[PDB]
Amino acid sequence: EELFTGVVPILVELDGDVNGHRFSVSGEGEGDATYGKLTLKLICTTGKLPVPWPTLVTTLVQCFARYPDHMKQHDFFKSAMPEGYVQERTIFFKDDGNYKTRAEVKFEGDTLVNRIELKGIDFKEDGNILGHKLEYNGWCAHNIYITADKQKNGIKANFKIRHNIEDGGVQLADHYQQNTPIGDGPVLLPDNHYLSYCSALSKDPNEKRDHMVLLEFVTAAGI
Repeated sequence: EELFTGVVPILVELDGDVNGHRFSVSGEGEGDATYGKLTLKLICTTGKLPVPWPTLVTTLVQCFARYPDHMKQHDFFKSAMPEGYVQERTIFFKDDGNYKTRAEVKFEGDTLVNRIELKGIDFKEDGNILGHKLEYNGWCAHNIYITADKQKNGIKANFKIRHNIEDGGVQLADHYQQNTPIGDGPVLLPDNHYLSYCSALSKDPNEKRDHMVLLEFVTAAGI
């Protein structure tokens, strides 16, 4: 909570497996919650990424959302720290397979760490995902609605991501998310609100490995 008043270093580690095609992603960057901003460089450490980068954006630290002063009491993400939280999602790609993910987001020393496992199943081998037919593209801007889940002492959200297909359509990725604290210390359970997200992608022209530069700008609102 007081842990996020300056610039905090980030490590991200993902182990994945989609229809038996395995991969790893290693990331580093910085979060600055005062300005609701995140900067990440993400590298596929196993060579070629077998899914499109934009399908992993949401998976690859909502504790860096700017909650304005008048809504600080509704910030579940920071309040669970330093022990952290588990973030789980299922992502259903319309007419194709799904991902399930489990992440732990917590401090390890001074570094905020997001460690993730992802399993994907029932993908078509020449679908939009395993066939790499999605444009390289984040989303700016859109809202994600957060609600308390009092029974699990956490939060929930569901939202749609729209991936542009090379030909001209859209591939829908329907997200269902739950977050639960890792510790047993008291957490802030929020009233209904939303996060406004602007995400943008780039490439580092000096990096030869398969990678993504991810920038996010996030502000809470709605109370």
